[PDB]
Amino acid sequence: KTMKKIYVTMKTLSPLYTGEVRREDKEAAQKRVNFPVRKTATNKVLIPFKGALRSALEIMLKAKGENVCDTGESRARPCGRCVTCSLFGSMGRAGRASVDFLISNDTKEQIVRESTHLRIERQTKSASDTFKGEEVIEGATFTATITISNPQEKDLSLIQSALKFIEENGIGGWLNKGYGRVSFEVKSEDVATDRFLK
Amino acid sequence: AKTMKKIYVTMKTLSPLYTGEVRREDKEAAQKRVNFPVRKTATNKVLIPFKGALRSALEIMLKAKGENVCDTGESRARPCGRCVTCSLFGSMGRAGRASVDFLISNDTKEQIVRESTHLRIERQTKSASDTFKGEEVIEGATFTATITISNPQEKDLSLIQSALKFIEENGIGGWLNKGYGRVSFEVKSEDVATDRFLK
Amino acid sequence: VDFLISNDTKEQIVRESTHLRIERQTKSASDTFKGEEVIEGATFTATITISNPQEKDLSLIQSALKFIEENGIGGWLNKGYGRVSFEVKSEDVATDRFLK
Amino acid sequence: MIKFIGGASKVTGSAFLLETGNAKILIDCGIEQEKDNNEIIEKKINEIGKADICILTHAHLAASGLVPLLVKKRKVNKIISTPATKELCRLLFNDFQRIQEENNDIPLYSYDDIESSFEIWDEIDDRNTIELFDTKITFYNNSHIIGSVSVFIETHNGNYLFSGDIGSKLQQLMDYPPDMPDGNVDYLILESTYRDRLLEIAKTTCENVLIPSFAIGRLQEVLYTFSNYNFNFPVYIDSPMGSKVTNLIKEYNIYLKKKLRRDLFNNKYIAINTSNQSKELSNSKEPAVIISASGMLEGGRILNHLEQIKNDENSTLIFVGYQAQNTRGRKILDGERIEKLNSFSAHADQDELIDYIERLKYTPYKVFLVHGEKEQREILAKRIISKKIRVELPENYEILIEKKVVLNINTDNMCNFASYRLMPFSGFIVEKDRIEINDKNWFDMIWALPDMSHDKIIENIEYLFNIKILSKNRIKEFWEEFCKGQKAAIKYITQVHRKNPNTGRRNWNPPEGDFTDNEIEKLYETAYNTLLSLIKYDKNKVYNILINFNPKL
Amino acid sequence: MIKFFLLETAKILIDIGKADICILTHVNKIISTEIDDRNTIELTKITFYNNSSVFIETHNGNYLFSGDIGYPPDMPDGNVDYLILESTQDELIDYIERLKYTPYKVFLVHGEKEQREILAKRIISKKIRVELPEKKVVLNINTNMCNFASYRLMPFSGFIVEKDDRIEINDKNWFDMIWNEEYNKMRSQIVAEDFSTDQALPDMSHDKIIENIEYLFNIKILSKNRIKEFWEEFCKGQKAAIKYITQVHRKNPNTGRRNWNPPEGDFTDNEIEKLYETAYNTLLSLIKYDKNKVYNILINFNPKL
Amino acid sequence: VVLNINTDNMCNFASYRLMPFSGFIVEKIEINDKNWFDMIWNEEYNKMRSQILPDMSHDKIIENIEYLFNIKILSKNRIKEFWEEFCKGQKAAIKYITQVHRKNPNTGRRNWNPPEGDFTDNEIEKLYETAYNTLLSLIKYDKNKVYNILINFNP
RNA sequence: GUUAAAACUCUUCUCAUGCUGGAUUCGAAAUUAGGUGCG
RNA sequence: CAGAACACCUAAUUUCGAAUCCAGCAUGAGAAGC
Ligand SMILES: [Zn+2]
Ligand SMILES: [Zn+2]
Ligand SMILES: [Zn+2]
Repeated sequence: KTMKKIYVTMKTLSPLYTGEVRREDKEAAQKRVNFPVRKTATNKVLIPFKGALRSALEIMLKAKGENVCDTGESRARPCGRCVTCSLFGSMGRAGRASVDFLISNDTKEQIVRESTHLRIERQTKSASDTFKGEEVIEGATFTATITISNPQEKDLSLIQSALKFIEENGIGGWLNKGYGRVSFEVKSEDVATDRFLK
Repeated sequence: AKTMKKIYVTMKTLSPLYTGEVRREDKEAAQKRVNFPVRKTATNKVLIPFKGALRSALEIMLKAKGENVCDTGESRARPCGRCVTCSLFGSMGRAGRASVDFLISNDTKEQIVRESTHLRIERQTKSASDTFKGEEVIEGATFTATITISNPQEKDLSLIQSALKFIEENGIGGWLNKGYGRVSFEVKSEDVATDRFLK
Repeated sequence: VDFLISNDTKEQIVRESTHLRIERQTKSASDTFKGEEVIEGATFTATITISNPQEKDLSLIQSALKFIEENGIGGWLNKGYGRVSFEVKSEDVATDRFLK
Repeated sequence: MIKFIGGASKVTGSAFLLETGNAKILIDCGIEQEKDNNEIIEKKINEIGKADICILTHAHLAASGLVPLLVKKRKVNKIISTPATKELCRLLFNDFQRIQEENNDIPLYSYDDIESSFEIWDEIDDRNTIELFDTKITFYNNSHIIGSVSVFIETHNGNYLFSGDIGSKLQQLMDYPPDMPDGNVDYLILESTYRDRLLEIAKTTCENVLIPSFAIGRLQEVLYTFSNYNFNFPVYIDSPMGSKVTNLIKEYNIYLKKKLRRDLFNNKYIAINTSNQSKELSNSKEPAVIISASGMLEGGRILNHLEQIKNDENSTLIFVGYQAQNTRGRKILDGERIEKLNSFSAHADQDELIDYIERLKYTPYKVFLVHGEKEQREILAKRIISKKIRVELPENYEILIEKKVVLNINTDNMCNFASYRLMPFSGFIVEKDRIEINDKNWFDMIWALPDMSHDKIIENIEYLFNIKILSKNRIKEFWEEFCKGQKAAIKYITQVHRKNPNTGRRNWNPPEGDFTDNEIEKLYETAYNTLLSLIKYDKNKVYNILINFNPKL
Repeated sequence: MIKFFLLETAKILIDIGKADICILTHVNKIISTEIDDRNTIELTKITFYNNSSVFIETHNGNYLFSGDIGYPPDMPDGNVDYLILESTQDELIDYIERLKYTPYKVFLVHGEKEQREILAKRIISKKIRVELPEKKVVLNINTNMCNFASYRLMPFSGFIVEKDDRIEINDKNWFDMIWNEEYNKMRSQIVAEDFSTDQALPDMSHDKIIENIEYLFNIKILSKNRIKEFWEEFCKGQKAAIKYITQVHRKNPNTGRRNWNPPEGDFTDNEIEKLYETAYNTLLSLIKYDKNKVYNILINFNPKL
Repeated sequence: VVLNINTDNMCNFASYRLMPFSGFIVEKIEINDKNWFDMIWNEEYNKMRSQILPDMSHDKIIENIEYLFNIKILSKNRIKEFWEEFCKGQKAAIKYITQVHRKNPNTGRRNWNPPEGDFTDNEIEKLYETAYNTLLSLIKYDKNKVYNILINFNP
C-alpha cells in the first residue's frame, strides 16, 4: 500500500486577505483593524485549503458534465459516489486527501501589513467611509503537504487542476477586488506508508 | 517483570487542534454557544484520546509492512491476540502491556482554547450558505502523556516512536482532512524498576 | 480496606460519554457506545484499618498507593482512565477509644 | 489567606495574591522602577504560580506593569479592570516596551505578549458585582486617576477591600470622596502615603514656562487648572502620549467627576502633533506656556525645549510632580527659575486615609499597610493603632470569618421521589452581612437618563430594527457594553450617536427607505433617546427586551 | 465557636459535657479564684480579670467573657477578638470604648428584646458589628436581589435536598431534570404486552433448528448473551420476542448494519447476509414451539438460560 | 380519593391493566400530574413576588411524521430536541418550533433539515409548513401520547 | 420460669478485557487612499 | 512617588452562526479452607 505526498508552495502575487475566525483574536483586534487576517498563536498566517480545493474541483467537474455533488448549497448532503466525495469526503466515508492549512514561512511582522481602504461617493468624489484591514504582502511564501491515503492515478492531476483554478480565481477573501491572486509550485512523490517503521 | 518502560510524550501543537466533546451534559451545555466544543476536563484542561490513535497508526503501518496484524477498527471486530499491537495495546484475552494516558494539556482552557467561525461557501454566488462556530486548541499548546509498558520488549520503544511519527504525519484527532491536528512530539523514555516505590 | 466512597453524588461527578470505534481505512466511525464516567477533580474517601500493626504497613500501603497513582484504579486503564492521586493521613489509634 | 508577593517597596515586582481555595485571585501585579533585577522579577512571577484572575486597580505601572509577563509564563486566566484602565494600560504597555527596546535592556515581555494580554482582558466598571469562583467582586472609585478602583472581594472566609491608591482633595477631574463598600469589610489592604503659585509664576515669566508633568492624571489636571483660569497667554501640549491620554479622558468623561459629565477643556489647548511642530515651538520665542509629559526630564519630548528653556533667564521650570532618585529632573530641582508645587499630588496624605477608614460601615478587623516609604508607614500604623484597629506591616508579618448559610425552616416534612430528600418550600433568601433563608411568616414580621415606557421602548426598537438603524450586531454590542455596566453603555451609545464635525457622519447604521435628512436625524435622535431609556432599565428587563429582536444576546 | 457558654477550643464552659467550667459572679476541672487575677493558666491561655472576665487566648481568636458590670471595671491590655457582653447602658459603652484593639464581633446575651436591640443599634452606630443569639452545611445553588425595608431580599420558592453530608437549595430546573429522568426510567420499565396472552411466522423443523443454531453458535453470530436475551424476551411473551428479533435484525438505512455479532470466518457480504437472515428465520421458527421445548433447545448452548 | 388523570395508553401485562404514572398525592385526597404543579409553582412565583393551537387527527400526525422522516425533514435529532422542549412545557415547545420554522428575512433560510428527494421549491415550502403544523398539533396532545407517537421514530 | 445455656456461614479473589466523537461544510459577501495646495 | 518622542480629515457598518448519522457487541458465573 502506497500514499501520495503533494508538497505545494504558494507565492503570493497580489495581496492576500483571509479573515481571522477566532472570536477572541477578532474582538481583541477589532479596535485596531476592522478586518483582521487569519493568524496563528505562533504568529504565522493561516489559510484554509481543503474548501477552496473542493470548490475548484466541484465547479470544474460540474462544468465538465460529471455526476458530482454540490456541497456548497446550504445543508447539502454529499453523495458518496462522485470523484470529489472520494477525494475530499462524504458523510459515510472520510476523504482520502488530507489537506493541510497553508502555514506561512514567515512571521506576521514580516509578511502582514495594515492597509486602509475607502468608500467614495460617486457624485461628490469624496472619501465617505474609511476602514483598515490586515493583508499579506506579495512574495510571501506559504506551504502545505497534501496527503492522499489510498491513491489512484488521477488524483494528482485533479489536485493540479484545482490548483490551476485557484491561480485563476484566488484564495482567501476579497477575490473580486483583486485579492489572493497567487501561484503554486508542486512537488509530488509516492511514499510507502510503512516508512517510519524501524 | 522486574523492569517497566516509561515513555514521557510531550506534544507541541503546530496546526489548529480539535477533539470534540463526548460528555453529553457538557456538550449540551455548550451547544448554546458553540456548535463544536472541545473535549475538556472538569479542571478546565484539554484531554485527547491517545491509545486509539497509536493503535490505528501501528495497525496501518504494520498491515502495510505485511505483518499478521488484525483490524480492530471494523464493526464489532475481535482482536485475535497474536499481533504485535495485540501484545502492546491489548486483546480480548489479555490486557495490553502499554498503558497509554490521555493527553492532558499543560494549560487551562482560557489560555489555549479559542472559539472560531467556519462557513460553507456556495460554489456559485460565493455566499455564506451555512455558518458554524466551533472550539479549537491553538498552535504552540503543549500536551503531556505517559505511556507505561509493563513488560518491555526490544521493539516497544521503536514501534511507539514510529506510531508517533505517523500521528505527526496524519494528525491526532478531529478534523484531520481540513488541516487540523498536525502536531509534533518529543519522547523521553526511561526503563524504571517495578519495585521502585517500596524502598 | 474500605470502599472508595465519593463525596459527591451522580449528578455532580458522573457524566455519560460517547466512545467510538473507527475503521482504520476510510476513517469513519464504525461503532458507537455510551459509557458513564467520573469527572476529573472528584474526591473519594477510604479508611484502611490495620489491626496488629507492624512497622512496615504504612510504608507498604503508601507504596501500593504510589503504584495505583502510576498505573490507575478501575477499568479502561490502557485508554487513560483512572489516573488518580492519593493523600494519606495516618493516625495511631488505641482500640479502647469507644470504651469511654 | 492572602500573600504579599513583594509588597514592601513595590520595586522588582509586587502583587497581592488572595488564594481562597477555589481561586487564586491576584491584585496589583505591577513593577516600580528605581532608575540585573529582571531575573529576580522573573523568579518572583514564577513564584506566584497559577493565578485564576489578575484584578487591576489603576493604570500606573506600580499596579499594572507585569500583566503581559504573567501572560508570558501563562499564569493568569483573566485580566479585569475598568475600560479607562484597559486603554491606558494599552498606552502604558506600548510605551514601556518601546522604552525597553530603546534603553537596550533585555525586553521583559513582548508586543505580542501585550496583545495576548488583551485577548483575555475582560472589563467592568464600578459597582458591578461579578460572581467568580464563589467570590463576589465589586469595583469602587478611589479617585486616584481615571478608571482607578478599589477592589471588594467577598469570599466565604471574609470580605477583603484592596484599596489601592487613594486620591486627594486636589484632584479636580474626579469626585473627591472615594467610593466604599456598603457592606461589612473584614480586612482592608491600604497603601500608605509616600495651585495659585503655578499661575502667578506663569504671570511673572510670560508677561515678563516649562512644566514637566506625568501623562496619566498630572498633565490633564494641569491642563484643567489652566482651563478654569483663562489668563491671557496660550497653552501648548508638546507630548504625544499625553495628548492621547487627554483625548481618552475626553472620551471617558462619563467615568469622571459628575459636574464634568456633560466639551471639557473648553478649547484653547494647541497640541503639538509631530516633532517638527515641536522643534518650531522649541525655537518659538513667543511668551507661551508649554505643558508636556516626559516625567523627570530624562527622556521624551520635553528635551527639545529643555536647552531653550534652561539658559533663558526669564523662563521658569515648574515641578508639579515628585522627582525620583538619579533623574535629570531631580538634578535640576535640587540645584546640581526653579519652583516645585506640592498640591498636584494624586496620592492622598495620611489624614485622608484616616478618613477612608473612618467612613467604613464597620471598623475593619485588620488594616494591612503595604506600600509607601517606611517611616510614613510607621507613623501611619501608629495612628491606626490610636484608632484601635489592627495593623500588619509587611516587615513584621488570625480568627476565621465564615459566612454560613442557615436554613431556619422546618425540615421534618420531607419525602422521597428519586432517592432524594426533597421538600418544596416558598421562602425568602434574606442576606445579612450569614445568608439566611426565612419563611413568609418572617416576611410578614418585617412587613441623567431620560425615561420612556416599556411599550414605547418596544415599539421604537421594533421600528428602528425594521428601518435597519438598530441591528443584531448593534444590539449585541450594546448588550456587551451594558453587561459591562451602565456607564460603559452610556459611553458606547454617546460615541455612536455623536456627529463628527469634520465629516457630518454618525456611527449609527443608515436607515433604509426614502427618508429625507431631517427624518434621518430625527430617527437618530429617537434611537439615542430610546437606548438611553433602555439603559435606565434593569439588566434582566433589558435582556428580555433585547432577546425579542436579537435572539442571541 | 460559642453555643448559647460552651466554647470549643476541649469544649471549655464559661459559667453540655466534657468541659472545664469557669464560674462567674455579679465537667473535668473547675477553674476560679485556684488562680487569682493577673495570673495566667493553661489548658489556650486563660486569664481572669475582676469585674465590679474570662480571657482565653486560643490558636485562632482571643475570646473575652465579660460578666455583669456594676464603678470602673478591669480590662485586658492585649488583643481581643470576641467580646461576650451581657445586656439588661453607657457603662457598657465605655467598657467597650476604653479597651484597646476593639473587638471584631461582640455578643449580646441575657436580656430582653428591646434592651438588646437598643444596645445593638448603639453599637452599630459605634461601627462595631453585633450578633443577637436566640449540623449539615447548607449550599445555595441559586443565582437578582431586592432592597425592601433595608434587607437584601430575593423572592424564591424551591426545594431543599438532604444528603448525608450537605443540604442543598435547588430551583425548578433540577426538579424538571430529575422528573424527566424518572419518567424515562418509569416508561422504560414496561412494554405493552409483556407476560400476557400468547400471540404470522415461518415454520421449520426441530432438526433444522438444531443444525442452524449450532452453526451460528460455532461462528459468533448466535452467542451466549444473544441466547440469554432471547430467552428473557421469550419469557415475557411471544410479541416481545417478535419485537426483540425485529430490533436485532433491523438494518439501519443510514449505516447498513444490524445488531447481530459479525461471523468469525472468511465469508463474503452476500453469505454474511444469508447467515443473518438464517438466524432471523431460525429464531422466528424457534418462537413457535412451547417454552419447555425451547428451553431444551437452548440449554445445550447456554447452560445458564 | 379522586384521580385527576385520564387513564389512557393503558398497557396489558397479564390480567393486570397497567400504567406507569408519576404525580403528586394531594391531601385536599386528589392525585394530580406535573401540570397542576407548574400552574401551582408560577402561582407562588407571581404571588410572593407581589408581596415584596391547530387541530390534526392522530392518524394524520403519524402519517405526516412518517412522511417527513422518510425525506429526513424530521430527523432523530429533531424529534429528540422537540421531545426535550416538550418536556419543559407547552410554551417552550411552541417557542422552539416557532424558532425552527422561522424564515430569516436576510438569508431566506429555515432551520428545518432540507428534504431528501427531487422537489420543487413550492413543494419544499409546503413540506416545511406541513412539519410546522404537524408538530404544532403535537404540542396540543398530552405527554403520554406524544411519546407513543415519537417512540416509533426515535427509540 | 423453653432436652436449657455457650458459639457472628467466617476467610480467600479489583466487572475486568477489546473499541480514537469520528464523518460532511473556504470568515466571505458590499466599499477606489479619496480630497486639500501652481515648480 | 513615576515612563518618555508641509500639514490635515476620516479608520465605520452589516449578515449568517445551523444541519445529519451512530450509540452496538463478546467472554467468564467458579473453586478452596474453616
Ligand atoms: Zn459527491
Ligand atoms: Zn490480534
Ligand atoms: Zn498610582
